[PDB]
Amino acid sequence: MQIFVKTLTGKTITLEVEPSDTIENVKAKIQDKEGIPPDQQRLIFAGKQLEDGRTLSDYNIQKESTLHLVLRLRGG
Amino acid sequence: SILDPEVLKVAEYVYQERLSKPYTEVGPEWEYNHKTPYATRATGTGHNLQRFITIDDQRLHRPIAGLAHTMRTLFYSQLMYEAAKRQPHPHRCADGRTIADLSVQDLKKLNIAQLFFVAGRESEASYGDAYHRYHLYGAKQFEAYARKHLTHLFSEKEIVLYSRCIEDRIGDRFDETAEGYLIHLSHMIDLMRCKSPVEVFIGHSRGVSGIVPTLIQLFGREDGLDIMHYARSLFAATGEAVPYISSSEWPHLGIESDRVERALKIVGSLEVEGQEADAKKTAQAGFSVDGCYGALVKIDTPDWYHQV
Repeated sequence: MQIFVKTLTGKTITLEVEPSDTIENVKAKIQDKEGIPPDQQRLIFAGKQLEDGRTLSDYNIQKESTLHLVLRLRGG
Repeated sequence: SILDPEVLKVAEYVYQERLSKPYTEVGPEWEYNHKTPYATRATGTGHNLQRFITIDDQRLHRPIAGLAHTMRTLFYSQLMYEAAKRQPHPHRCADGRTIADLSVQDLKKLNIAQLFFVAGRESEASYGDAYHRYHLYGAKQFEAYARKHLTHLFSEKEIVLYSRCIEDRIGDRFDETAEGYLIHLSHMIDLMRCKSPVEVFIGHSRGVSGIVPTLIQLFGREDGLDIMHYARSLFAATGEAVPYISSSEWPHLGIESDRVERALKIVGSLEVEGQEADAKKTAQAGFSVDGCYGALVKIDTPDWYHQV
């Protein structure tokens, strides 16, 4: 499915994912597309933070869902 | 918008001993996996998150819990002091005082305490066990320094007091004291730099209001949104990525439209664009107290703010 990844400033991408896809898996995907290292990404959905072991289906994340990325500095 | 030189001298020592120093609870031994929860020294996520960034091949350690975050809260506690005084009936804490009752001396003591609030971090780890351990370290770092150099300013009752605030004990109220209330409310504003609009405007549960609703409920919509725009100007001044705001997007963030409409009746409409992080401003803020302080004093406080 598609899910939206927005920085707090508002720069947005989509990803093609599957609901049982770990956040570590999706952080690896966000690096493949954008060059942002996993541990420079703090991910948030429905006002909770997202965890590396858990799945999208453990947060109820469905098609065209917006997650929120906290990025301090591009290239930092 | 002016801080006592004895406050900045305490922030000089803190930056050298704690905020400059790397994150030491990190690496493989502090990784976490729920599935194997006690296969590591970590009992929860977050130990390896944003440990440093690189500006001109220089490390900016604990960037999100660093010098710019720590010193921005002092300006917020100095603004809310006047904001509280404008209220007929400011919130009255468990000790029986309001922030408005605080004198100019207590605020200088409260500013010195705010410096060690997150200074005891060893990582971005956020689970209560890491959070309460790190707050305990910052508290003991305060106690030692305060007992040794600041007896001319603090009484032994006040070190006990301010250490208890920084600790944020399990079984102490939010506003248990008018100093700790304000220290929390200062810490809180600055969360705007790392939180989704939900936790900022909707609140992260049905109970909890949301950061800006808190500023509006306590200080009024006018004073309450002045305080928010100033927090976001101070983000800009310290090279932080200023978030955008959009009341049109709140319905599509996976919440029940009760808590959106509640936030919409309270916040009102807010549309306002975000601004992108600057390596140069961030580094100026992050690597010296002089550069942090200088970058932040330049920024206009609202029209009603007149320091005593």
